[PDB]
Amino acid sequence: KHIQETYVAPGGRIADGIMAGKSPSCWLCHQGANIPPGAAKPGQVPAVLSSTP
Amino acid sequence: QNPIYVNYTQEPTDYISAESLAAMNAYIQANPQPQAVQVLKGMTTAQISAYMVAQVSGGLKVDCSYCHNIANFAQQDGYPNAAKKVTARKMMLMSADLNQNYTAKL
Ligand code: HEC
Ligand code: HEC
Repeated sequence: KHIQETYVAPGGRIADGIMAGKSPSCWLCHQGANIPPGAAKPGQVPAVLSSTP
Repeated sequence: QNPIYVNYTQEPTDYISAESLAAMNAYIQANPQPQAVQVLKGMTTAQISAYMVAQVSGGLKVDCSYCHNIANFAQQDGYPNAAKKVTARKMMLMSADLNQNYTAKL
């Protein structure tokens, strides 16, 4: 819901978002699995873009 | 059994040309530290290049010239692919936020 409200159509208007008005779904990340296949293992993403800071 | 992803791989990097790799190596040799970075901090040029080979341009499966200018990796505008670079920076910030205050609660 946060992804939809902030990056798809921020303020209610699609033109300001960074996506082409494409709302997310559970399937977009989870491609049929309980852990997304494209998820990075811990310690592999640049520290500035991780959960630790 | 990729050491980065759970069930994904980028290894057959046929989408990256040889000139792109040569330019990457030359830029690494000529610049030990990054020249214009606003999001990726505390990393050398070699680490940034490794990230931009493995996860960026390996998660989209595109070439280094999709967002950059091969002659100068630090250039910001003047070529017809700058909007892609701007969107990519915004998508880096979004990912940081997303896994910083939503997957840190699990
Ligand atoms: C990409 C932004 C995702 C979206 C869209 C959805 N999920 Fe997800 N999910 C994502 C990650 C990176 C992880 C693992 C994080 C961790 O620290 O483990 C998950 C995990 C889950 C789980 C837990 C699975 C388990 O075995 O415990 C569940 C139950 C889950 N996610 C549910 C879920 C639902 C219902 C979604 C649609 C509303 C959904 N996720 C979307 C990444 C992403
Ligand atoms: C769009 C998805 C890109 C692809 C394809 C490649 N790169 Fe990239 N690069 C991108 C952005 C948005 C940035 C700026 C990061 C920031 O914090 O502002 C960069 C930056 C670099 C740098 C740093 C150079 C400098 O800042 O002076 C390097 C060395 C770099 N990128 C290398 C690189 C290589 C070798 C690529 C092909 C494998 C490549 N990038 C592709 C976005 C994108």
